[PDB]
Amino acid sequence: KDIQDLRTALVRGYIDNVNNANYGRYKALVGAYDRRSLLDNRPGGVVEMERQDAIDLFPYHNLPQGIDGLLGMSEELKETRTGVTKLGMGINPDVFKNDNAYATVGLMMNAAQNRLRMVCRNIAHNGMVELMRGIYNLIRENGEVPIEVQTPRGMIQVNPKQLPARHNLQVVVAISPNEKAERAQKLISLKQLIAADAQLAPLFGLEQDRYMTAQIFELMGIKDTHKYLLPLEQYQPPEPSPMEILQLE
Amino acid sequence: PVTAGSSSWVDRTVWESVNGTLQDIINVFCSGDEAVTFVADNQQDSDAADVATKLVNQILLRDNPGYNIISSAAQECLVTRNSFIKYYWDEQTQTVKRVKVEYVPSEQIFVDEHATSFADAQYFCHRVRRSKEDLVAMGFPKDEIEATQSTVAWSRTDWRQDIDADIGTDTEDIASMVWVYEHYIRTGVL
Amino acid sequence: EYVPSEQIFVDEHATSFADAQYFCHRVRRSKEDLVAMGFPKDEIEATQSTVAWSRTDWRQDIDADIGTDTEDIASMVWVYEHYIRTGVLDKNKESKLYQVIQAGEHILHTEEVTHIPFVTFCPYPIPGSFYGQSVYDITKDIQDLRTALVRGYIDNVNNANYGRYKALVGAYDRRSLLDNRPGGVVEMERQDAIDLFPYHNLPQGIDGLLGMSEELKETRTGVTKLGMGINPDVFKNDNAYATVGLMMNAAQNRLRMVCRNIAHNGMVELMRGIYNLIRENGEVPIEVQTPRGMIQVNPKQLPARHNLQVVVAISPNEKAERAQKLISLKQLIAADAQ
Amino acid sequence: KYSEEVLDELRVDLQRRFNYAQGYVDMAVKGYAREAWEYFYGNLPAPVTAGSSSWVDRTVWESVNGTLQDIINVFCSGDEAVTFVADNQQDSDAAD
Repeated sequence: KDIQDLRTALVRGYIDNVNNANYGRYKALVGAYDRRSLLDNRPGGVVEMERQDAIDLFPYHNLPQGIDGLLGMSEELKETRTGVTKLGMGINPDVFKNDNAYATVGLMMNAAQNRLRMVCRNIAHNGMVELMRGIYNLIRENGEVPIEVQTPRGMIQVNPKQLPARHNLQVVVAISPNEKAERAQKLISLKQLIAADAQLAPLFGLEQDRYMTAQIFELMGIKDTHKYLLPLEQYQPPEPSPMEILQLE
Repeated sequence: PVTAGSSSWVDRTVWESVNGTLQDIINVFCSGDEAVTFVADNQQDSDAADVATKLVNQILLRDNPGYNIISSAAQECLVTRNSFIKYYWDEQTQTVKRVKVEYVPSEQIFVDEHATSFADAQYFCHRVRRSKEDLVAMGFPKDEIEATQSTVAWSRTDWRQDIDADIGTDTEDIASMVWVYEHYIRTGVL
Repeated sequence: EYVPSEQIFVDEHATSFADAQYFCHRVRRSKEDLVAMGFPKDEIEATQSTVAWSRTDWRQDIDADIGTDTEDIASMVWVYEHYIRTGVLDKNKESKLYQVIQAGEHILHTEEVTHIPFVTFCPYPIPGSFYGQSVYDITKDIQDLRTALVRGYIDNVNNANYGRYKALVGAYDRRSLLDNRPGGVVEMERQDAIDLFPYHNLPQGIDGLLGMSEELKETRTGVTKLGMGINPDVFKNDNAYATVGLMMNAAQNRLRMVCRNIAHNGMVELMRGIYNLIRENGEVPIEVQTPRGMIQVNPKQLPARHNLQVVVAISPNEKAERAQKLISLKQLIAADAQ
Repeated sequence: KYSEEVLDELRVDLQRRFNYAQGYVDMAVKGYAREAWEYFYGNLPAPVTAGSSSWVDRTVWESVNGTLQDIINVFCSGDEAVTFVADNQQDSDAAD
């Protein structure tokens, strides 16, 4: 508001400073008008007799010099204080979580960007987490809703009380849309890690590997049973080949 | 304008800044597919965290217009100095129970002067618009003929819709909308 | 079908379809449909919206005589659809929402529905109101002013084009002066009898005002003369082209914000409404590949909206991208022999 | 299915509600919409006088087109409008 009013005033001033200048009135003497010719606007023909100096452009006050400076000061004050830049970049959730995510190019050291991120973080901490905790308490303190568990391919009625309290739950907001894909990468990376060490191989059985692959697919390939992939329920051990049998014999 | 000759040109500076901030606000919160994802601090309750995350996301984003609520809260708070969001146990009746989340304009909120937060608030009032059907379900079943700053503020907010206006529905109608008061009071009524 | 806003009526106390207590719509339906629902023996049943629509284009007038005879069974008539939340039955009963299709002093049809099909687009939505802002609500302020200035500018040149010559009375030499042939003017009698008529110079502030208006339009409207558009890929994730096209431009961010508001308010609502409509009625089969035939999947068998996420603004090439993932996934499943 | 008295009461209520809604919408939206459309084609700000020869600046139209091109490039550019994605593998097939 403090920026607005002032600016408007100046702008109004500016407008009239032009509007009046648009009239372009011509000052003239009394006895040297030559009204018939002067009124006519046809190209050329004015009879400017009687000293040849009977008409002159009416002087107009020049635009005040400070108007441009005041406008620039107001604009920069708005940019630095409000936090909005004409050609500045926005804040993605990824940079919001960590401003150094794009440290290679987009260090995001801009004061306006930092102020905007600060106010966004204040909104998130004050409002979002409180709302989520309130909803969690409301659902946890009443209602009977089941959950579709995959192991039996059915619905299990989990009592609301069975859910843990807020003391043991951390709430996170402002998650990037592509974060899921990122998680997938981690999983495969983790897979490689657990593939590197053979000590953990006995624990990492077929079911765990299939579950990890299914999680990766759900991250990208929502549907998995559509093709060669076979659910572990219908899987059966392969029949031994004659070659190994005869080798054992 | 002070005078016709001046022809004052109002500079839309507040609107520009508000929109510039709100676009980033929505790009940070509502941009993600899911609102939040609870993460358990212990592996024992890790499974329960996923179920709670799915339930809250379904309740907020899909079951209710989460985007509209968030946008309304963002636009109004920046200019109105505060926005409020309410969640209730809707019990519409095939009787169903839902977690109804709605944005409450600041024009319909009243708090005491000595309160600085909801935790220490000693009195919180709210004027809600509820159909006479709900009232009949809780009191005066035989009587249903029970017929300013907030209204002026809301009218000035848009200038198109006047909250205190006659929609046209007959007052005797069972679905007529009436103003009720919800009061959360910390007092020894006993 | 797209319903122009000129044929929509809502009550003042409603801010959204969910809480709307009355929604009316004037539709143009042929008399054939009316005969199918009422007054079979009578078919001779013969302003702001019309004016607004005429002013929208100035070519087509909705309230105009096409020429078809009124008695014709295919003549078009104005019917009214009303979704009303009222206790038409005993008020003690729940305020069920009823859809009523009526003609002139005739209620053709009445039914009970729990979802208004209409889906609205609200660019720059106004919180706590059924109608949002619009481009005209902003650009108009820029337009008028600019036009005025431009008009000024034009005359400032137009008059200057005349180039009138001021001259004394007794030193005209009309015969020579009028002649425009190269050279020959007899400018006798003090040699100063003709001089270019002074003209006011162009005001200095015009250029500054025009520049201020242009930059204000660029920053506020969100449209840049040489700026780049927003592809669906960048719309989903602004960091997709973070290598070069970080898309930090304020105008681009505002445009993406309004586009996202339109998507969330309109697109997903329309898709959910269509899904409910198909899921609540109709018998459509599906071409399943395993038997190379058609399986009649009942509409109820489809899951509810609670377990379905809707995504819009998908890039045309996304399919190709998916293919890559698949082959990548293939390699992964090729790596592990377990 | 309903008595004629019920139909008459419904007609009266519907007519009054329609009158109120029409008044409200005419006051609020359509009044501004008509002038917005007139400005879109640059026909409302007519010249004050013949000598002035006002040149209407098509600013609203330019901004509207600039926004609409991006809007269509974001939504209609893709071959398919939307693609429902199921949250559970059990109903993944139904989503397609």
